[PDB]
Formats: sequence, structure tokens, C-alpha cells
Amino acid sequence: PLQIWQTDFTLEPRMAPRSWLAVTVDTASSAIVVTQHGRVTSVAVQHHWATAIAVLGRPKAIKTDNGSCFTSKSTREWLARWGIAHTTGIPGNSQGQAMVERANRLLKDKIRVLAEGDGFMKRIPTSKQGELLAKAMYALNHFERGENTKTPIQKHWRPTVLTEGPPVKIRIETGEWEKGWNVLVWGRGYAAVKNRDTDKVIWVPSRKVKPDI
Amino acid sequence: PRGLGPLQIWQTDFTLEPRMAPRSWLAVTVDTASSAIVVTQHGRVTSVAVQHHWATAIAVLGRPKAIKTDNGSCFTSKSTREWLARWGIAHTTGIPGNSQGQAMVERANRLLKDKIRVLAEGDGFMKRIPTSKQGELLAKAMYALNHFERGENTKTPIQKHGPPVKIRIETGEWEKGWNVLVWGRGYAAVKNRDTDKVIWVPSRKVKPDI
Amino acid sequence: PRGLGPLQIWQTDFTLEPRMAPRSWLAVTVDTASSAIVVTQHGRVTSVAVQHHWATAIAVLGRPKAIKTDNGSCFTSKSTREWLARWGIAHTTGIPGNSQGQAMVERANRLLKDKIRVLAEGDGFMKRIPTSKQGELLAKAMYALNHFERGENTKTPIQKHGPPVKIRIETGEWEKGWNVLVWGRGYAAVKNRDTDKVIWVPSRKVKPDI
Amino acid sequence: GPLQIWQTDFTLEPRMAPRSWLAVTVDTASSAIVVTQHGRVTSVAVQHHWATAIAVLGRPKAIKTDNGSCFTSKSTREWLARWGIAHTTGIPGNSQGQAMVERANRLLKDKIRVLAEGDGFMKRIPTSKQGELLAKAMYALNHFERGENTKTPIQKHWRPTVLTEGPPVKIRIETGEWEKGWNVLVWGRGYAAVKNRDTDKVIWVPSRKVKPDI
Amino acid sequence: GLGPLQIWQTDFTLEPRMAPRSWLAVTVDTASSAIVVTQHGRVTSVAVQHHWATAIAVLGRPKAIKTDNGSCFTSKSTREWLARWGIAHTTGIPGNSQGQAMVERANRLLKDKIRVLAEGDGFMKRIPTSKQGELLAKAMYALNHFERGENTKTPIQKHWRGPPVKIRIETGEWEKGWNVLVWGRGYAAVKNRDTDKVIWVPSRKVKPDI
Amino acid sequence: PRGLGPLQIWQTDFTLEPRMAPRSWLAVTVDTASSAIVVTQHGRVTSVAVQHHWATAIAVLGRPKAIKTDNGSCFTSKSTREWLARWGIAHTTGIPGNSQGQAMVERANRLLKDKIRVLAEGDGFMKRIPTSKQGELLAKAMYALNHFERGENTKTPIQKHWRGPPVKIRIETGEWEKGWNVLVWGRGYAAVKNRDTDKVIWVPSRKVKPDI
Amino acid sequence: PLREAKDLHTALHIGPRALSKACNISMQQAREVVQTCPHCNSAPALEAGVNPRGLGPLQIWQTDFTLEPRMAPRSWLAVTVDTASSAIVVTQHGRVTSVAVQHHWATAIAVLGRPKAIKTDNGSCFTSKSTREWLARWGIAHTTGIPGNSQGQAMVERANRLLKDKIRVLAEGDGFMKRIPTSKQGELLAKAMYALNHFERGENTKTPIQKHWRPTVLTEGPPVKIRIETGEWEKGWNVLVWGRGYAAVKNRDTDKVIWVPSRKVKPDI
Amino acid sequence: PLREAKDLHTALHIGPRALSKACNISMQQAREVVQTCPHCNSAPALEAGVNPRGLGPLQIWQTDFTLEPRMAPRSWLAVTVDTASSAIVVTQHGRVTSVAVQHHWATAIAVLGRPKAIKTDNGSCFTSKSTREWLARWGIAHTTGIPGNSQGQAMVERANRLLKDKIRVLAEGDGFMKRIPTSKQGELLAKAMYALNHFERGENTKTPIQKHWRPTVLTEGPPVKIRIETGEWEKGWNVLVWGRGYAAVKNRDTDKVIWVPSRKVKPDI
DNA sequence: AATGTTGTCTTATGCAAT
DNA sequence: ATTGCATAAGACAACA
DNA sequence: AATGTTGTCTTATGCAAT
DNA sequence: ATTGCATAAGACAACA
Ligand SMILES: CCN1C[C@H](C)n2c(c(O)c3c(=O)n(Cc4ccc(F)c(Cl)c4)nc(C(=O)NC)c32)C1=O
Ligand SMILES: CCN1C[C@H](C)n2c(c(O)c3c(=O)n(Cc4ccc(F)c(Cl)c4)nc(C(=O)NC)c32)C1=O
Ligand SMILES: [Mg+2]
Ligand SMILES: [Mg+2]
Ligand SMILES: [Mg+2]
Ligand SMILES: [Mg+2]
Ligand SMILES: [Zn+2]
Ligand SMILES: [Zn+2]
Repeated sequence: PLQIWQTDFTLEPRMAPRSWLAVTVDTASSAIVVTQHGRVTSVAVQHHWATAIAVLGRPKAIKTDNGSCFTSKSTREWLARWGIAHTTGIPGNSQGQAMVERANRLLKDKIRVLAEGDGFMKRIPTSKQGELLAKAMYALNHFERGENTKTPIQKHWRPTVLTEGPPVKIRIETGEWEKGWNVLVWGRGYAAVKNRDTDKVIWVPSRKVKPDI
Repeated sequence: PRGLGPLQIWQTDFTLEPRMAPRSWLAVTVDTASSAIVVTQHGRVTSVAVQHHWATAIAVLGRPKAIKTDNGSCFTSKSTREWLARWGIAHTTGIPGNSQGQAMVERANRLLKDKIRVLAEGDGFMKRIPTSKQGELLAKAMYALNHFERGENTKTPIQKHGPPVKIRIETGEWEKGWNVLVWGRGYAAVKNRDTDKVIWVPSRKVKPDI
Repeated sequence: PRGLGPLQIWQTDFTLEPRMAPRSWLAVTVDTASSAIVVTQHGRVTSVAVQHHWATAIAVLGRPKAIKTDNGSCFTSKSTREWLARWGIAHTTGIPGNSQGQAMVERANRLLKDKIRVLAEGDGFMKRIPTSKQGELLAKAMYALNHFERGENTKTPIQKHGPPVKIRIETGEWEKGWNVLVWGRGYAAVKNRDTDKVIWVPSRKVKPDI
Repeated sequence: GPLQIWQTDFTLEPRMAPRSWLAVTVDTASSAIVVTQHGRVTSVAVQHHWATAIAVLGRPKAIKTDNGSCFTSKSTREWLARWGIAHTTGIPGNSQGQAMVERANRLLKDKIRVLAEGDGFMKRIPTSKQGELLAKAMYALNHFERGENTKTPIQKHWRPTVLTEGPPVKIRIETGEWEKGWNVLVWGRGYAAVKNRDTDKVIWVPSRKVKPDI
Repeated sequence: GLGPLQIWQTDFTLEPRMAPRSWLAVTVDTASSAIVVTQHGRVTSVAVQHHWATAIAVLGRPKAIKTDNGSCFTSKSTREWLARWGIAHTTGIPGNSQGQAMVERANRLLKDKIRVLAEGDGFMKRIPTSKQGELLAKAMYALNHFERGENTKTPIQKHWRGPPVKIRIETGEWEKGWNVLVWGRGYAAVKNRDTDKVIWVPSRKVKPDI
Repeated sequence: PRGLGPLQIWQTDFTLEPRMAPRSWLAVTVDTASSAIVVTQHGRVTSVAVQHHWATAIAVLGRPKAIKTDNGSCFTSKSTREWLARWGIAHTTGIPGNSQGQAMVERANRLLKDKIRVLAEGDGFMKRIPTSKQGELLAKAMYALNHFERGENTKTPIQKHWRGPPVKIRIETGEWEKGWNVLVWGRGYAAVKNRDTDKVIWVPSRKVKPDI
Repeated sequence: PLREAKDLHTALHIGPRALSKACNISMQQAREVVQTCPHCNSAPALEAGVNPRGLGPLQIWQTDFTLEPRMAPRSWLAVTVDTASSAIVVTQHGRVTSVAVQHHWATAIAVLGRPKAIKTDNGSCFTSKSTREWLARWGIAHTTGIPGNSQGQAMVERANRLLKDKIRVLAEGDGFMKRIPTSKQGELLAKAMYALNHFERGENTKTPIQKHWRPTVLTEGPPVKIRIETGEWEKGWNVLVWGRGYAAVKNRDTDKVIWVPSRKVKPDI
Repeated sequence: PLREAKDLHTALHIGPRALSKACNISMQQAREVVQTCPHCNSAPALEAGVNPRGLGPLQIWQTDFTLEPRMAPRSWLAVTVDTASSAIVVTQHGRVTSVAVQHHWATAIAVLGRPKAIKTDNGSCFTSKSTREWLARWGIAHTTGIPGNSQGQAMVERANRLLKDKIRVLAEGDGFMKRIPTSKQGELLAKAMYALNHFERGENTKTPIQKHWRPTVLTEGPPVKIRIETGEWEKGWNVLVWGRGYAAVKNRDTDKVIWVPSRKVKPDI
């Protein structure tokens, strides 16, 4: 995850004036991000992945087309600043843009679904655009698509729920710090610690405790 | 919306119900202010059916100050007139169906009938209801229409019918004359002694006296 | 002996009054904390009569949680047991005449009989009540015992329908009879059972009562 | 000894209308004069006077005065008993209960006029400058010298010295023995500086290592 | 006054001490109170020129000089002296309130010093030929560098004539554009960056910049 | 040796400049620390002319705690000592022409001669000047001497009249560079200024180190 | 002799030390004569119950508004923090309109998911009819604090202060002393987002994000000692969470979870 | 690898802990890269020099006015404290006019003696011409604090709060809830005066009055360790007075008396 | 109706090295 | 032991 | 211009008794 | 040794 991303700028008439729609999609998780744009600009170019980075993280590479605002020096300098590897492609190639096909299809489907669901047919109210975008974002990212046994979130974050503190070594009476223990609570000068085998919780002074490995 | 309080002005009328047959007659007493109701049961129109009605009505919801009625013959009967003389509450006549005397009792009859029909269809009786189920059905309709608020209002129709602490204010003083009602984990509601009103204040903003 | 809160504890019994023939089989039900008394007349002991009085008693007092009753072939019958289950109310049946729970209901029955008597002979119906007068006389006696008085209480029953701690005085003793309503970091706010007076006492001057 | 017997009377001052009634309280062991003034000769005003005089000077042991209406009246009597001061009366003008009162009265009557001519007031000073005049007269009579000794009443009254040493405390030595002959200087936190009463040698010592002496 | 070396006021006075050369030549600075006096026993163009320049010598180059319409003050020699000096000359009566009166008061104080010094040495009205310059110069020293009046800085210090910090204000904000002049032990005088006005402020209400 | 303090010690001597004739005589006084010079250019040399020069000198500049002059009959007169007692200033005497405190006076006199000559040749008078423009020449020379800097020295004689310790700061490079004097020092950091650029910066208290 | 002591306190209201030193009286009598006067002891017990918190992620959320002068002409910002995980979501608007909260929460949902409850102050548009109706449509709780103390929302308020500090740091490190160009608004906001959520703060060894997506909750806490309200420490409960500020404890039998200040709890044995 | 750390701080302004954890770096480089940014540390050094005090009795005095509702129609009170011995004198007036200020001092003068300095806030009548000339006629100094902080006279203000507390205790301990009859004003003031001056306050073993008339002052203090502003503790001074709040220390050669925060001094050896 | 929070900073402590 | 360090513990602020 | 103060309260601690 | 105590140390508030 957070390895390769794609992107494209797609039209849609119902969100006039800011009818320019930006897309960016991951590969390993197929997570989506969308931003409105009044007009496609190399600066609006900046504005998108900055938002995309915050919600997902910093990827390792990005692949796109040869767009006008995709190729100016501003974007190159900014991606260099963040240390992310650009890789342009053909405006429509499949060996490059490959997940964005399913992306665009699902995004337009969901946008149409919601736009007609909330009693609109040709123009979303200007105050109600971001609402629909956020709803589509949440629906397509937190819910499985088609056969998917997991939503994009589950693949992207591995959202398990651990219940044990980190492995920690405790100063034993011989002076050494035996590993295999996990802290439970960091109180005042005292931290309750358990043994991974006996499952006994013991209060030990904060001076005799240090993490494992 | 008259500004007078509860227990002041009443309104009485009977009604017909083929469901409740053979005891097919019903009467309800309603207040102009509280809109609270008392329901009796009978099968024939009599001066004592209202007497059964008034006794049930006066006991549940207190004594009335004035009652507006119609020109029914049994309402001026000797028995009920002696009853009212023993009561001490005045009796007034009028025209049967004006907007000043019969203000809400007819609509109360209609609403009570609608409740009885909807509950009869809820528990499974369409045409008529046996005399065994009448008491509990009337009780359920009464509880739904009285214990629960109906429509919109700041208080329910039944609602219509502390150690001393010092709290701070925005000025920064410690005024006196309040009593805590509820003692929350980090909050409290205090009732003033004179203006007898409740306001919620954080626990870290109040200290007692004495 | 005084309860903890209304609409949480109930109790009932069975009474027979020969003056109410042939529907002489009453069904008394009274609360403990709120001490609200209600009855419903019928002419035999049966599951039908028990569930009718109970369902009527549900809405005239409040939705019940757990009612304590006595042993018999009516409450323990299958229909009334499933009625208890359906209405979500428990059963705490005991000895038919147990002193811990039925002394109050027996006293209430004696009071009800005495009131029915006194008011009936005040009206002029001495021995037995006719059909058209039974409901009115029952309502009359209930009215006599709704909102005038109970007989001894300064806080009437239907008007209502802290752990103990020892405190300290300058005398040299630790006196009991105080329940803390409100607790503070450097004091306590206790109130006596008898004087029902709230006084801010320093935390040093209190300790648990037993 | 100081603060054992007091004396009191009134004095009518026409130069000081409308509050023309003036009370004077005098110590005997130090001749410290305290005065306060009231328009009307009632009770409440004169216990106000006595309270002020007590506040400025302290609580005496006995007060001698005349047999005036208020001086032995109840209010004054239980007020004084609650204060716990021994009242004394006498002949209204006797040379024992009023031995020094008249001397203080003539001294004050000279001083008030002296100052009134000093600021050029002849008949009656306006109500504004009355209190200032009284305060100036009190300062002149008390802190200065009108006798021919080397001790002002304040020097007589409070025993005013300038100490150099704190209270003596018995320090504990490391072997565990308490030891007097030491007087603390500075009560710094944790460490208190104590000086050897003989060698004038100071030393820093922990707090609990020292306890007061006697 | 706003700044030194701006306004100079020269007038002549007579002191009978140094007769027969009893005439004097004195210049006064309005904004600094610095004074120069050169003995000149004859009011002439040479005498006024010699003292005028000696006034510049003692203190420094001015931008203007205010005098009266004396024929020895607007003469061609004096006009050319001022022209080659590049300063301004303004006439007067003299005797105005705001201006041309501080010169007279300064003359009064200068002579005050000469009389007190002469009577300290032992001369009443006539002084030896080896004493007039001594007395006048001693008076210059006494008046100039010893503070006279109720100021904190001497008149010579009243002649010609920090790191940036952020201060809190009543709002609670912390504005920039400030510099510290004097650093007290618990206090500080701060000057604005632009207005260059100095106010004092508690040391606990300032934090530095960058 | 100039770290004594301004308005502390003054040095006086007589030099005979060839332009002041016929009022040739001239008494000169200088300050070791403040580098402030004041003269009067009298027409006679004597104790009366000496103290008239001295008492105007102290009015112009300030109150010295000591005034030093070469020994001789021109300064040891009883009237001069009565003047000193009237001003309560200690006095000492030295060799008439020693290097203890008179080389500075000699160089100051030569500087006065050069400045006077160049100013006179600028005005238009080569040898002699009328008795009316002597004072203006003196005033212009004094303004050049005092207000404006002499030579490459930044501190004008004014700056040394009525006026933090040097410290070294911690640079990221590894240089504890000098040229820094704290002005206002706080408990988290300081406010230093340089000696030549004279720019104020705030540097952490761990970023500083005193000088010597 | 405490009769004169009682008289002295009644007529003078003297402190216990002076009373002891002025009538040859000791510790006890000084105390029980000084506490007799009601006027000598009025204030010195002001209770401090200080405990808002949620337990697991997407349970309790907080929200306020911010006036940011640099964000002109779109200064108003809506900030949302998940109490369990301390993650932050913000959005930029021009009016305090209910529609802005409509949008701000919607984006917050898209990034973090669906929480259960949202605590907020009684803002002019928080309790609006449309806002409440739409919130019910989404089906999440809403609980306003006491009407007037912007202190029950202390978490979102502190997050507000921190975000203002961070955004000002970025802006004036980018060379913008007074305000930001309309172009750079979104870049600054997103950079602040990535800085805050994806990097741990202070000293905790856990990033807010992986705190949120990988929460750790104890199923059975350790035994502790508890300052039960009666005034003295009691033995026999377990602490669920013990934050730097405040902690939550659980009963051994009733299994109640309550929020108490950390001072009320100390470790068992 | 500190190059990426420098970039990350410059473009992102990260705390040293996260920078160390995110680029495999340690204590030092994390520090000296986080202090390079001028924006990462702006305020956190606010100087606090807090020391008004006098040395001997009748040397320094303070004064302020008080609005006491119970004292109507003469609510205004003038309070004076001797900083050396903490004695108090209060006088009652109807207006804040200069004449009242004239009256208050000489009454205090007659009780405590003649002081030398009277610090006060720049009241509308303290700086009045008549007050100034009369004070000069008496011939003692007059120093005003900074114009606006009623905090430099903290001693008179604290004694003001104490006196208001005591007078409230006396008034409502006698049966006057809201205000005082004219017949009770003077004796209430006198009793309040007597209580504070002639009795101990807190724990100090020396009465304020016997402090004033029988003061003790050390002629030579003991050696201490002194936080000279040089950064650390300098050795070689002696403390004259060390109050619980704050202290004064003396040089051994310069013979300087200085009022210094008590944290800046600790005992020597 | 429904309660302070915590990053940043300063001070103190103990161990490990010298 | 003395110095320095690595750590921990404690304190302040401000946000409509 | 020229600066926090301290009584009151609370908690922690060591000794003395048990 | 445990509990209790006597003291010491530290914290809080509010004065126009
Ligand atoms: C110019 C006439 N004048 C006053 C100005 C109006 N003032 C006067 C006062 O007496 C006070 C005053 O007592 N305090 C109380 C206070 C606040 C904080 C502290 F730290 C402390 Cl030792 C005292 N405040 C102010 C004030 O205004 N702003 C804080 C005040 C006054 O006499
Ligand atoms: C009615 C709509 N409304 C607000 C009222 C006006 N308000 C609102 C706020 O957001 C704040 C706010 O943030 N703070 C800052 C603050 C002050 C002290 C603290 F302890 C914390 Cl934790 C926060 N104060 C106020 C305020 O009421 N009086 C200072 C406030 C708001 O949204
Ligand atoms: Mg808010
Ligand atoms: Mg807020
Ligand atoms: Mg003031
Ligand atoms: Mg004040
Ligand atoms: Zn008291
Ligand atoms: Zn930075």
C-alpha cells in the first residue's frame, strides 16, 4: 500500500461552475479521493494530492498523463520537495492508468445515484456540491464494491484492534531486564505489567521498566 | 388560548358508540386550559350517568370552578340539581353547539372515538367490542391521550393540569439563594429561592453557605 | 414500610362485601411508596376478573414493573401468568395472609369498607346497594379517599404518586439519624429523617452509620 | 509597669463647632494621650471613643473616671465587663481619679489653639480640618517631648528598641543531642541559619534539626 | 522643546559686577537650556560675532538663532557671519511669552549664580580685573553640569540626545514594533518602532521577538 | 590605556599657534577617555587665563574627578589652588614635557594646528585672521572634532561622553565568535548586539559564552 | 481556660494560632473553638468534577468554530476531533450557516467514518432544525454541553488552539506575515492535516492515525485503589484507561465505566 | 541522515520526538535541527521580577482606596500599610477628594509615626497639587507605581482584601446582613483595627505592632548561594531578610541592598 | 443537558563515565 | 567521587 | 517613574506511641 | 512494624 497512484481530470456538467473534477486512486487498496475545481490549473494541481496525502499518507510513486498542468515546473518542484516519484504516461493508456477505469466508472455511477436520490436532476445547488462529493467518497471507500470481501479502508489500514501493550523488559531481582512482558497502564511511577504466559498483572516501579528490542 | 389556569372551566357532553353496545353511551369531561379528560360508561342517557361522570371526573382531576353545558333535560333534573347544590359548583346553560360554550368537548368526543377505533383495530375488534374489554381499552386510550403529550406543547397535559449554595456569575461574585436539585458528576442544577427556577452550572462554579 | 418511589412497587389482595351482591367479589390493589388505592368490582374469582382489574389498574396508576401478590388459582393460572409475561410484570406471590406484605392491604380493605359504609348511610342507602347506585357509591367513597385526607399523613399518598451517617456535635457524642444528600470535598450536606433539615457539616464531623 | 491604669473625661471645645464635645483618654504609666471627638454626649459615641483608644494603644487593666450619666450606665458597664476591664469611678473632679486628666486637658487645649493660630484659625475651624488638626495634635503630644526627660511616651509605652537577634532555639547536633546557646537568624526553606550565641558564628542547618529553646 | 541644536536665543544684559566692561553676551537654547556667555564690555558687531561663534564652539552648530532688532544684531557683518554660517536669524522686541523670555530667565539664573559665587568668594559689587572671567566661568560650570530645578538629567544631559520585544496589552495580544531602552530589575521602558514613544511596562508583560 | 572613564581625568597644556597673533597664546585641555577638547584662545597666559580656560572647559564637557597638568609657575599659583578648593578637585603635577600624560596633548595640539590652518586656507586667510572670525574658526573646528568622527574611529567624541560585557556566541559551525555584548538578558535567552555591525539578535542562553 | 477564648473569638474572630498564644491554650481547644464560628469557614471546599471522554474510536466527537484572520475572506473554520484517538478534521467556510456544518461533518465522515455521538456547544446553527433533522437522518447522537461554558468542549478547544499555532507557524515560515493568498489556503490546510494526524505529538509513542485505525483497548484492567466519593481510597476496581490528565475505571461486579480525575485513582498494592 | 530531517522540519515544522522517530535519528541532530527554525520557539521566556518591599519600619508605605458597600453613606475607606511591619491603618470618608486623603495620612502618622516614602497608585487626588504641596510641607517622599497596574502596590491591595474580609466577618457575625447602621461604623472600624494589628496573622510568631515598635534587623546576613543573573548560582553574598514570598540579599564588598525573587537564593555550603 | 486539556518547557534525579 | 547525561517529573498557557 | 502578596488550606512526612 | 500525629511543604485566591 501507499506505493503507486493514478489520476485524471474528468468533466461533469451538474456541478457548474466548478465542473472540473480531479481524481486520484491507489493500487493496493483502490482508495479514491476527489476534489472540485473551478478550472484546471497547475496550482489546483497542487491542491489535490495535498488533500489526498493527508487522508491516505505519503505514497511511493505516482503515474499520470501528460496534462498541461501535470507537466509544468511547479508540480515537478513540489513532488521533488516531497520526494515522490512522478511517471507520466499516455493520456488514455491502460498499462498506466488501469485502476482509474473502475474508479471513474464507480464514481460517476455513485454521483448519479446520489444526485438523483436527493431530488436533483441537472444542477446540484452550489451549497450542496461538497455534501454529495463527501457522501460518494464515504460510500465508495467504507463499503465494499461488488464482490470485495473488504472495503478499501480494511485493505489500506489493516484496522485490527489489538489489546496488549508493547513487549517490554522488566528489571528482575538479579538486575537483568527479562523480555516477554507487556505494559498495560502507565500510572504514577508505577506501570502494571503482565507476563505473556502466566497472564498475571503486577505493579512495578517506573524506574525498572524499559521496552523490548 | 385563555390565560386562566386548570380546574377553572369545564365542558360536558355525551356520545354514542355502537362498538360499546349494549352499553353504547360514553361521556367525557374536558378542561378549556388543561384539555385533560375523564371517561365514564353507560348504556342509557340518565341524570345519574352524568352523576357517575362527574364523580369520576371530580375525583381524578380535582374540583371545577365553573362548568358550561347545554340545555339537556336530564342536566336540570331534580337529582342532579340536588347533587350540584351539595357540590357548590355553578351550572350554566346555553345553545347546543355554539363556539363559546361548546368549544372543545365535541372534538374531544371525536378524538376519543378515533382512539377507541384505532385501538380496537390494533387489538383485533372491528365491529363491536365485548363489555369485558371495555375497561382496559378505555384505560389504554386514556393513558395514551393523557400520560403522553399530544401534538406540540412545552409541557404534557398531565403537567399542565435542596441545600443552599452560592454560585458564580459572569461578574465574578458569589450570589446566595439557590438550592441544588440534582448532583451530577461535574455539573449541577440549582433552583433559586425567590425566582424558583432551575439553571445548570458546572460543579467547579458553586460553593455552599454556612 | 414507607417505600422508595411511586410506580415501582405494587400489591393486591381479594375482598368480598355482602352488600355488593351479586358482584361482591372485589379486587383491591394498592401501592407501597405512593399508597394509591384502586379497586374493580366483579361477581366471581376468575382469570378474567383478575386481568380486567389489573389492566384497568395499569393505566389509572402507571405502567407496572413487578407486582407482589398472594397465592391462589387466579394469579397462578396460565392465562394470567402469560398476561404477567406479556405486560412485562413480575410476580412475588407469598403466603395467603403473610404479615410482612398483606397487613397494609388488609388495613386498606378495612378502611374501604368503613368509607363505603359511612358514605352510604350518609346518603340514605343503609343495607345493600342497587345496580344503578353501585358505581356511584363506589366513586363516592373513592372520592372521599382521593384528595381530601388519608387520616394521619402531612404528605398525602397520591400527592407523592442518602445512606445513613452519624454526625458530630459540640456535646461530645456521635448522633445518628442523618442521611447525606450532597457530599463535598471539605464538608457534607446531611439531612435528618425527622427534621428533614439540610445542614452543611464539615467532613470531619461525619462517619458511616453501621 | 506600662498599661495598667487609664483615665478619661470630656472637655467642651467652643472652637470646634458643631462637634464641640471632646473625649480624652490618658495612660498613667506612660502619659500617652489619645483623644476622639463627638458632637453629642451619648453612650454610643463614647464607647466608640474607648474602642478607638483601645485600638491605638491596646487593652488596659483599669479605667477610672467620674460618675457621669453614661460612664456608669449599663451599656457601658456590660461592654466593659465583656472587654474585661475594671471600671473605677470617683468624685467628679477628685485629684485621684482625675489626677492627670486635667493636665492632659490643659496641654491639649494649649496645643489646639497654638495650631489654630499656626494656620490662622481664630473662632472655629471648618468641619474639614478638624480631624487633621486632631491628628497633628496627637502626633505632637505623643511622639515628641514636653517633659524634661529622655523618653517620649511612645518610648515609655512600647519599649521601642531595635533588636538584632531572633529567638533562641536549641539545635540538635549530629550525635543526636539538643543544644541551646543558639539563636536563629533566617528561616529559609529547608535550611535555617543559626548563630552561636558566644562566637557569633552562623551555620546552615536543616529545619527539623532545630527546635525552639525553652 | 523637541530637539537640541535647533533654536538659539541670544540677548545682551548688564551686570554691574564686571564694570566698566559691564556688558554681557549670552545665548540660550530653548530645547536644551544650555547657555554660553562670553564677556564683552562693549556691544559691537565684533563682540556679538565673537560670542555667537563661541556659543557655537561651546555647544555645536545650530540651525537658527532668535534675537531682537538691535542694530548690532542685523548689521552687515552679522548678516554675513550668519550667511557663511548657514543659519537663520529672526528679530524681536524682545519680551514675548513663549519665546524671547526664556533667554531673560536664563540671564536671571546665570546672574544668580554669579552673585552667589562672588559673595562666597568675598566680593559684593566690584570684582578685580583678574576675577570677572573667573566668576562668569565658575557660574557656567555651576549652572550647566549641576542639575537645576526638579529634573533627573542635568541641562548638558538635556542637550544633544534596543532589541525588539513583543508586549502584551489590555486585549491580551502580543504586538511587535517595540524596543527596550532601560532594563530595570523588575521594570522596563519600551519605545515604539515607528512612533518612537517611550512608555514603561512591568517586566512580566513583555516577551522577546524571534 | 583608555579604559578609565569619561569625565574623570583631564590634561592641559599651552601651545603657541602661529595664526592666533596678536592674541597668540592658547590654553588647551583634553580628556583621555572621552577624547573631547575645548579651548578659548585667550590673548594672555597666566593663572587667571588658565582657570578661565579651566572653568569654561568644565562647563562645556563635565565634572572631572581629577585634572592633571605639567608642573610650572603657570598652574601652581595659589589662586588656581583656591579655584580647585572651590571646586574640590584633586590636583597633581608632572614633568614639563614627559610622556606620562602629555604626548596625547601634543598630538591634539598638532591636530588643532592642522585643522585651523586648513580651515583658514579654505576661508581665504593664509597667514593671519581678523579678531572677528577667530571664534567662528574655533567653532567650526570644534564641531569637526567633537560631533564628526576623526579618522577611521567609529566612536565620535560625543559617543564617549554620556555612555554590556563582551561575550562569545555559539554558531552552528563550531566558532565561538566574539563581538557580542548582551543588552537585555532573560532566563531563556539573551539579546546580544555586535560591536561593528551593531545589530541586535536574540540567541538562546545555551548559545552564549562570556569574554575573558 | 477557654471561656475567655470563646469570648475572644466571638467578639474578635481571631485565628487559631493567635488564640492559642493569647490565652495559654493548645492545639485542640484552639481548633474546636475556631470552627464553631460559621463565619470563619465558608468557601474552602469547591468541588471539581472534570471528566469528558469517549472510550473507542468513532464513539464521541467534539466540534467548535474558529475565526482565523489569515484565512480571509473564508476565515471561519470548523474543527472536529475524535476524543478516543485525537485525530483532527477541519474545513474552511465563510458563514456560520448550518450548511457549512453539513459539509464539514460530511467530509469528516468521509475521512474517519461514522461516529456515534457528537458533543458541541449550542451554536446558532448547531441546534437548527435542518441540522438536527439531517443529523437524525444520518442517525448519530448529539449532546450539547452546558449552555455557556466553552469548557466542556475542552478537547476541541485545545485542538483549536494547537491548529491555530501550527497554521500560523506554516504561514509565517512561508513568508506571509498578515494573510495568505487565496491560492495557498488549501495547501496550508492539507499540510497542517498531514503534519498533525500522521505524526505523533508530544511524547506519546503512538501516531494519532494508527491510534485511530489500530486502537488498543484493555478488556480487563489492572487492580487499583479508588478515592470513592466517601473521601478515602477503596480497593477493588480496575482502571480501563489512565490518560496523562484523567482516567476511566471499571467495577469488578457492576462493570460500570466512569470518568474520574487521575488524582482519585492510585495503583493497588 | 539529517538532510531529510532538515527538509521535513522546513516544509512541515515537526517536533523533535517525531523527527527522531521518523528519520532514524537521535537526541542531538533532532535538537539542533528543531532549534534552527525561528518559528518553533517564540515566547517561552517571560521575565518575572517581583519585589516591592521596605527594610525598616517607617521607611516605605503603601495606600489605596476601597469601596465598601456596608459603610454607606461613607463607603470610601483609605487603607495604609507599613511594608516593614505590615501594620494597617484605615480611615473612612465620603469622597475620594484630596482633603479626605489629607485627613487619612496624619491620623495614620499620629499612630505609627512619620514614614519617609509613601508608594501609591496615580489616583486622581493623590497627585493633586494640594496633596503634593502639603506632603512636601510635611517633607516625606512620594513614588507612584507604573500608571495602570494596580499590582505594584500588591501589599496594600492584599491587606485591603484582608481588611474587607475581616470587616465582613464582624458585620455579618453581629446581625447586619446587607449594611451597617451609622451608630456601628466607627466601633466596627476600631475593632477591625485592633484585631489585625495587635494579634498574629497566619503562622508568624511576631505581632505586627510589636514588629513595628520592636523590630529586629540583621546587621550582617549569613552566607547564601545567589542566582546572580549570570545564569547560575554565584557564591559570596549574605541575605538580609528572607520572607516566605521574597528576600533581600547584600553584597560583601559593594554593600548593595537588592530585592530579589526568593527562588534566586539558596543557602551557602 | 451534557463535567479542562496537553504540548511545550523547566527542573530534578540517577547512572554511567571519568 | 565529579561531571555530564539520559530521563523523568512538574509547570504554564490559551482557546470568541 | 516606581517591580505580587499571603492568609488559608492540603497534602506529605517523620516521630512517637502502640 | 503500624497507626496516628505534629509539623512542614506546597497550593489557591483575589484585591475597582
Ligand atoms: C485609578 C483609581 N484606581 C484604579 C483602577 C481603576 N484600580 C484601582 C484599584 O484599587 C484597583 C484594584 O484594586 N484592582 C484590583 C487588583 C487586581 C489585580 C491585582 F493583582 C491587584 Cl493587587 C489588585 N484593579 C484595578 C484595576 O482597575 N484593574 C486591575 C484597580 C484604583 O484605585
Ligand atoms: C455562542 C457560540 N460560541 C461561543 C461563546 C461566545 N464561545 C464560543 C467559543 O468557541 C468560545 C471559545 O472558544 N472560547 C474560548 C475558550 C475560553 C476558555 C476556555 F477554557 C476554553 Cl476551553 C475556550 N470562549 C468563548 C466564550 O464564551 N467566552 C470566552 C466561546 C462559541 O462558539
Ligand atoms: Mg464555541
Ligand atoms: Mg470555542
Ligand atoms: Mg488604587
Ligand atoms: Mg486597589
Ligand atoms: Zn470566627
Ligand atoms: Zn520549525
